[PDB]
Amino acid sequence: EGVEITFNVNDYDNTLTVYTTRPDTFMGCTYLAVAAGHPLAQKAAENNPELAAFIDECRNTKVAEAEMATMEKKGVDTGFKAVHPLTGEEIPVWAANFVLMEYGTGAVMAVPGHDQRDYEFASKYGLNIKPVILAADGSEPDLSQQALTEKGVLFNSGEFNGLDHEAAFNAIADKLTAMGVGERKV
Ligand SMILES: CC[C@H](C)[C@H](N)C(=O)O
Repeated sequence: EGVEITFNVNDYDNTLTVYTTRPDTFMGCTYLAVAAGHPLAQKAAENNPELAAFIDECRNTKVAEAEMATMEKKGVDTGFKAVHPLTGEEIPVWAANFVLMEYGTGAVMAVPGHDQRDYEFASKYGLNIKPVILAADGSEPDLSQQALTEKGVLFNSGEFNGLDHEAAFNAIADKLTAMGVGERKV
């Protein structure tokens, strides 16, 4: 059980679509990461040589999902900005070597505040780390060294503040659904 979420991207004729099994974290999404072979990625490589080198480097490294906690994560700003449906604010789209096309939509929503891969990528590239889940003792999570991975009560998540994990999941899934931007998957 997960949700597909569809973002609008400024100066781009298509939409961006992500899949996540953690919609409860959605208010902590601070950027999007697309696979180097994603249509958005090449449309931006058109006016970007750095991206052209990266996409080529990537077309070489057949990265394996299972070898990923081992490989050096690498990525490049696509220049495109996506609009967070609930928040309305702008979030960078990056192209990353750890996102593949073969399985999924080829784009992931990232919450560095609460996914370890997301934290490590955002640390390296000075991307924003937003806390949205509270520590088990009900305090603010310590995000100075690593991501808080635990499931828990949302804060700093606007209307979804105070919901435990299973409530958050549904409340955010239902919102994005009713907004015609999200879709549950069995
Ligand atoms: C906290 C988990 C994060 C959001 C991860 N990128 C996912 O969407 O599965």
